[PDB]
Amino acid sequence: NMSLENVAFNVVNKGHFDGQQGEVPVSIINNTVYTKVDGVDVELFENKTTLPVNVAFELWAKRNIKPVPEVKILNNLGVDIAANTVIWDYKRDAPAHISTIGVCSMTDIAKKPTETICAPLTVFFDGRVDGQVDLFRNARNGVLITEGSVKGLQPSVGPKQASLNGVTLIGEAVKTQFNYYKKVDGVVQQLPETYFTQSRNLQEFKPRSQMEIDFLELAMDEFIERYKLEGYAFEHIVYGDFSHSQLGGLHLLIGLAKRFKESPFELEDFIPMDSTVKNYFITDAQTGSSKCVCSVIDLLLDDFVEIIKSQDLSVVSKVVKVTIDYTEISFMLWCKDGHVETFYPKL
Amino acid sequence: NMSLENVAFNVVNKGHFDGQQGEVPVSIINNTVYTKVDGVDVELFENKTTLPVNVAFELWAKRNIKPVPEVKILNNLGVDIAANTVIWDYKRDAPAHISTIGVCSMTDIAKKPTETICAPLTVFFDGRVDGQVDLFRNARNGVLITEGSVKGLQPSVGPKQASLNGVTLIGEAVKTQFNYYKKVDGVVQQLPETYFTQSRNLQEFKPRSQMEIDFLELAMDEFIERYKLEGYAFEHIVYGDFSHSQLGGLHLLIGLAKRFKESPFELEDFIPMDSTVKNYFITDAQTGSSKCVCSVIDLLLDDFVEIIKSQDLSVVSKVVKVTIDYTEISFMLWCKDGHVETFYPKL
Amino acid sequence: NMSLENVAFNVVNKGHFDGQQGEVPVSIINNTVYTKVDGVDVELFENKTTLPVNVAFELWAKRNIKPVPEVKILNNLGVDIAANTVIWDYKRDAPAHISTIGVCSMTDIAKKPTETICAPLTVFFDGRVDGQVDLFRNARNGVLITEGSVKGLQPSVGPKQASLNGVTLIGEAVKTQFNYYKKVDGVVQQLPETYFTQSRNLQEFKPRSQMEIDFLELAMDEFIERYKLEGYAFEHIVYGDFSHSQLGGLHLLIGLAKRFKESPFELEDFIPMDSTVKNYFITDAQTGSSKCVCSVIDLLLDDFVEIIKSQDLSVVSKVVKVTIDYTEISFMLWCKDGHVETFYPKL
Amino acid sequence: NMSLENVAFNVVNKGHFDGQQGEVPVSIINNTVYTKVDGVDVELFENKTTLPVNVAFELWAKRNIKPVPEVKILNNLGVDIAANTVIWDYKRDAPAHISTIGVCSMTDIAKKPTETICAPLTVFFDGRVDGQVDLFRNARNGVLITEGSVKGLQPSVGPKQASLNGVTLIGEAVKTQFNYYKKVDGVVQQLPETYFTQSRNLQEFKPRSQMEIDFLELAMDEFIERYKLEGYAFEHIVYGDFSHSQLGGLHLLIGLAKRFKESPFELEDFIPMDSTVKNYFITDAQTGSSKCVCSVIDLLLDDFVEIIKSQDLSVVSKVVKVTIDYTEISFMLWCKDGHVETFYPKL
Amino acid sequence: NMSLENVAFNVVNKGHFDGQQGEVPVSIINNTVYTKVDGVDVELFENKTTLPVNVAFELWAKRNIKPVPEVKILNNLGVDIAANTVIWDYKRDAPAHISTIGVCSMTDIAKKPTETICAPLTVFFDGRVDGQVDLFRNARNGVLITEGSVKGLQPSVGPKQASLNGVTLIGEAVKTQFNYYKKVDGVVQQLPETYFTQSRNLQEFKPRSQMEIDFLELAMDEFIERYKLEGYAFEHIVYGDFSHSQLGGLHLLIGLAKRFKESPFELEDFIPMDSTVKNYFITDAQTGSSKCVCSVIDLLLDDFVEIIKSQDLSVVSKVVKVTIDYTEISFMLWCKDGHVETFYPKL
Repeated sequence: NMSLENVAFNVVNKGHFDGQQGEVPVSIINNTVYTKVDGVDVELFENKTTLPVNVAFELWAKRNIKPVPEVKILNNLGVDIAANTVIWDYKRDAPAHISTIGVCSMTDIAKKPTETICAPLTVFFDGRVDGQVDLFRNARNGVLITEGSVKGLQPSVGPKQASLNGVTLIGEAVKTQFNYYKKVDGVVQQLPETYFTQSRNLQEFKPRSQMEIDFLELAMDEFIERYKLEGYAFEHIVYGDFSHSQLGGLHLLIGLAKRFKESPFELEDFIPMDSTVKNYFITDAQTGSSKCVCSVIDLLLDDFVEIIKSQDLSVVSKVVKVTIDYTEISFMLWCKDGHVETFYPKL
Repeated sequence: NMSLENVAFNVVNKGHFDGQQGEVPVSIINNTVYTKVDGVDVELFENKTTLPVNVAFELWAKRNIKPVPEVKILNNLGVDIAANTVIWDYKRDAPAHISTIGVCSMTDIAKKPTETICAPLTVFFDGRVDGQVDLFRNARNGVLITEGSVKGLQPSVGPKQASLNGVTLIGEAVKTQFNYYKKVDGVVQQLPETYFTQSRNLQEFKPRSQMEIDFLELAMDEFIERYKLEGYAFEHIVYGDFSHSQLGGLHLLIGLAKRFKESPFELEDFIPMDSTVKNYFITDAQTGSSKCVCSVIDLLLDDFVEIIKSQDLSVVSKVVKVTIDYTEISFMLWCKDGHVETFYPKL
Repeated sequence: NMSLENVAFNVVNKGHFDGQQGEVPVSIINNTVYTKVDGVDVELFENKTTLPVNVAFELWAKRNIKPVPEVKILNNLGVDIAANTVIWDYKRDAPAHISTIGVCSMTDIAKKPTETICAPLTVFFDGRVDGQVDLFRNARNGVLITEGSVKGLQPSVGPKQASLNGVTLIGEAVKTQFNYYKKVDGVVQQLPETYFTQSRNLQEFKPRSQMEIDFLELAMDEFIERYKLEGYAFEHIVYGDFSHSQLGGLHLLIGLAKRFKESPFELEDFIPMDSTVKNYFITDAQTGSSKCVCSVIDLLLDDFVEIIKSQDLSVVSKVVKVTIDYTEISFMLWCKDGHVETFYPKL
Repeated sequence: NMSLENVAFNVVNKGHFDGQQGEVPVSIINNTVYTKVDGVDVELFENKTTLPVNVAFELWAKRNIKPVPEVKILNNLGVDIAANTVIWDYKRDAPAHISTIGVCSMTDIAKKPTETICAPLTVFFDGRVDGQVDLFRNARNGVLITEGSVKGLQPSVGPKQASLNGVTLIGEAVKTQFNYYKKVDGVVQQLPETYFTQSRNLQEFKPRSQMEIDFLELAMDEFIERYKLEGYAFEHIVYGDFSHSQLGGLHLLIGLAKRFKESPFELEDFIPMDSTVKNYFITDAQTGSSKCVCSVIDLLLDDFVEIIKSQDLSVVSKVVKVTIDYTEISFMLWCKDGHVETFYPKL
Repeated sequence: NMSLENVAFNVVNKGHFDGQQGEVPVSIINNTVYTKVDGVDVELFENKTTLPVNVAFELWAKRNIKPVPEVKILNNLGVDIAANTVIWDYKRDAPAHISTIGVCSMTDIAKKPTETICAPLTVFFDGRVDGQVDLFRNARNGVLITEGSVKGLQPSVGPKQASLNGVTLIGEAVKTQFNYYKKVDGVVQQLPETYFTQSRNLQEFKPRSQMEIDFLELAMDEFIERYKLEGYAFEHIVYGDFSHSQLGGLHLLIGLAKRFKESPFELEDFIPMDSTVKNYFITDAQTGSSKCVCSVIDLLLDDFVEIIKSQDLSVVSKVVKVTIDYTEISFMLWCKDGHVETFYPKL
């Protein structure tokens, strides 16, 4: 059954744990796993987790290598544990959940989710696995994803992108958009209307709408003129203000990407994890403008336009709730004389 | 007052220590600081210093987040300690000074620089902080920086660039050029005439003079012809010689940048720190030419021209002293028959 | 003689160990070596090996800084130890061999290869060093490299590239192609006909033949038409198939380089070492196609064409042996109705 | 500087650092220093300090092997650093002082005490070493020990015992009683008329007076009668109360020794260091009585009798300062109806 | 190879590795091996060796639990490695040998001693195991122990005592006296006529002869009289001098045992390993006499009397070679006027 040397055999021969028989010699020094190859030791894994090195090594080998939802999605849905699989958080380089079910003896709380210890927990079920749809039908609290329809259950469509081996992508040779289902205390839940973040990054940013194409290809004055955005303070919120010591606005990722192609800047991710809203310590190299906590979100520009245009601007300041990635994101809206001053999210 | 959990609260909520009240749960494993977020541990800080992890974590959170002089400047001025702040050396990923004054209990030698323990040390004072100019007037040995004039003190103007959160830049939304002052044994010192290095890097090198623009845009034969530099061995010193096994010359950073755009090469910084002269183990990928110790300095090309043209060339070899970044840099000048052979600095 | 502080003196002053006299203060914390510079500690070396930090630090300082064969070459020839030098494996960031001869007291099994302990081992000799050719003539088992001819020994010509300080290159200011010789049990061996891998990488890939230039500059249909490669399944083997969940083929490095310029992808080197065949866990960002174990080899495209055209295609599946880098590489050849289906190597 | 391997050579060949020349192979793993003895590694030093392993090993090797004052004596005199020697704290298994003077390059703030940086520090001088008395006269702050009189210096006779290699004892083949002198800001200070602790331990404990001899053999009631100790709470202060959950009194070490021979108990030294007054968490194995903080001190019984009998019993609670080991010890004095209730020291 | 979890299973269920099948959950943290016992982690092995934690744990589990020779015996015979077993050095808490033969894949240089790589190594064979005597005949270098005679092999009778699980004793329910044989380069060597050390320790010490019985009960003067030891410096060599600062003589263990019962003292084993002659840094608790290097050996008193009485006292200083534990021990012999002054062993 279980064996450290057998786990390393699979990694060496199959790139991951594939249930194959065999053993290779291993050495444990510090938080690193080595193996002997022609008389020399070769590093296989460096433990960046809070778990023992041999345990964390086992879970990483048994990680899910299929398209899975991003961890922030699972977090916003309150997933506590997965059923007979391991979700690897590549943002944290660690397992997404503390315990396991029928995966690793050191972390297993149960062999099956049918066991009594799993009832209060929100177990994640994968409909692509045989028998897991019915396990969800018998689970007290759980979350389920499927590719197609499910009889007797009104689905909730997720985002276009999913994580495959740490790579977030919109699948073309594989399906990445799932139907979502959730039960709480044996009662199926009606998932709310939500926006979805795009999970893009600066180095490889690509526009996904004609408005996003126009935003990047055109100038600030023309873009505001084309889409009639006067009074909404896009210069501050999206384009960002760099004239002063403290950086102004710059809360949309597409705004950061437009600047990065022309002027570099430093982003310090002082909370390195997968979350819908990301906070950064930013310093602009060209001007010297900086801000300690700059909340950034990767919303589609069209969706962001709809949100800010759907608000009341008669109050100097108030808190705005927006359901994004199935979680309720709080926004700070500042207005003066019927026009927007700033509008930023909070974590 | 002090608290590890309170320090992490500020980092999580404010990106740094901002004196706010609150606590978050933390874990110390190896040289890393974690915190719990929705039941999982998230890395906040990895100790790359020789100090205890919790102490180094505290100093990094309390680091100075305003434009500060680069560490090499402070080193050349003999700064031993800073007054009620922490200068973070991003080149070393560690505090620039061993002890502190009124910052961290574990490293504090004093609460104020007025205390008797601070008299022999060269304390760094920031004139932008209230009351620190007069503290410098009462300090026995110290260094002071200001933005404007100071009554009764003849200032010394520093370089255009300063470090902001590890980013060296010439500020446009903030001031980065300061006036410099120094006292030794209660006696104000007259700072010497000095050149200043430019603190640029290869990936983002930008010319800062028409001569530098001509150097990068033109060829070697034309550049020497335009600025009449025959007999000074710029082909060796600046452009570099790659025909032989040992690399020849290549001691100016602008020379490295011109090559890097056309041919890649490997630079091994065997002394990773902030210093006016940087020594590298270089290996040219295209040709195979290499040199163990290649001293490199980032001087403005015009300033470098003035220096080498201001020397006597009648001796085969001698040592040349040049005041750069307020420190006296030794150069090796080799000549033959009234013409320069090579001219390189030493660390 | 030997001294930790003296070794660090050479590194600081000469970039490596140069047998110079002097000492500097050092600190050992975790797997890292520091030294004091103006009262602060500066990191000199981080031990990424399975050896003690001070020992590994000594061997790294005494590493060979001349053009040396790549480790995979030495591995395929069965080199167990080097004579009075240290070969540093930059792929593993560790010594290429466990023990040493006359280098470090902690790892020395002998002072000279003439000693009785060295007879069974395959000792690597460098003909560029004085007296090492005759030592090879007296060694029982050994490997030798030279630049020119050797009297009484029929040479075997190696590859054009060699490793210089971790930089694999074809030397232009230095010679990188050597003559190879090997003795087993006092008997000179006749080295077999072998192909050689090119040791290129994706970021800096350059074609080395007109066929390689045509492969990158032209389309798939035209390239197959120009070089008449119908029925050999280059679309699968070289260009790669991304239409399905599992990635198809893509076993030649030049195929990866052509894709990388247009579409990015993730390569996970789960066995980080120098080997003729490299296995990767690949995930294509654009399509989502992936494969756990994708064997890749960097053969010249012309050589690869010659190999696959020199095979019999009448069997559904068989194992093909090819001598590459002096080792016998096993290939899997799949055919159907006289045409190639796939052809990939194994490690 | 110097050589780590040379330090290890002296240890194996001289038991300590004797300045002899020679070197041996050394391995540094974890916080442990090993050496190769005929192929196998032998542990030489387990670093239990807060300093780097190689540094602390050098300081432990250079520890003072002559009879030296106990660390509690030096601390009570405000000693900050030693002159050209290392005082080893065996009860902490660590150096008694942070920095050094002319001992170890890593910890040296100076090579000689006359250096300007040593002025504000109370430097410890050993008069038994040549030139150290004159260095004391030059020093601004310092403490001096001698075996005889110094010209014009008013001596302070210290305790009979001293520490020889972690062993506290009255020297018979050596002199363990010294004259003590102290300077504060260039001014000699008269040391106070003080008591001294006996520095005995629990398991090996010998009485040093007829009263102490009587205390161990006489019953509680008959001992109080012979020495007229009615109304002084000796039963509580010295004998101890075990009838209640919180342990009553028991603050003299000789009282602990008398009980330990009769009944065992546990002592938790939650502050493991050498100090005049020691605090212990004590649990009695027979009764179950316990106290979280029990202040204990090893005074001669005759001294404690003389001390407690010179007090005024007309106050309900009084703070009493007593000079012991050159420092003021504060006592709590509870009385009722002209009789002592309890009288315990405080740390 | 095999399984780390299987090794831990045998330890908890058999006290050691018994080859049984089964597995238990294991955690590796620091250099400690834990296992889960009803939810909690129980420490199983603290790695005190220079090998990886998992490797050393496997070797300790596979240690030889039969009576084996003491490590000082094997070292004195030049034993480099063991045949299909592990000898545990309990005085080092580490394997007695670096590599293994058919024991652990990580440390195995070979599976069987007949392999060609084991030829230049002195392999230890246990004649009590089937086939090991024949493997000794095939071996080029080796050492063999047996309980009885071997055909045609001239035996060497070893000491009465052996080590059973770190316990040295004379076997009563087992045989601890073996015949010893040795081969050097295929040639059997006659082992020298030797003495043997008694391998007793200080706290638990029993005399083994009437002379030793008399030594412990008789006074110094009356014991020398009964055994006619005038002019042989027994008072210095065996009894020891405490009147001076440097400790005089004291080189026989039975002399140490006689003093320890009367007065305690400290022994610093600065080279903690098993060897025929042990060096200690000694400090006497009563007098204060001390010596940095005090050579001690545990010989029977009758043997030492026989040895010292067969010497020639007509030389001021002489080096004396004595065969003890199959190795030559060098002695310093100082004499004056035909009388012994001191006679101490050297390590």
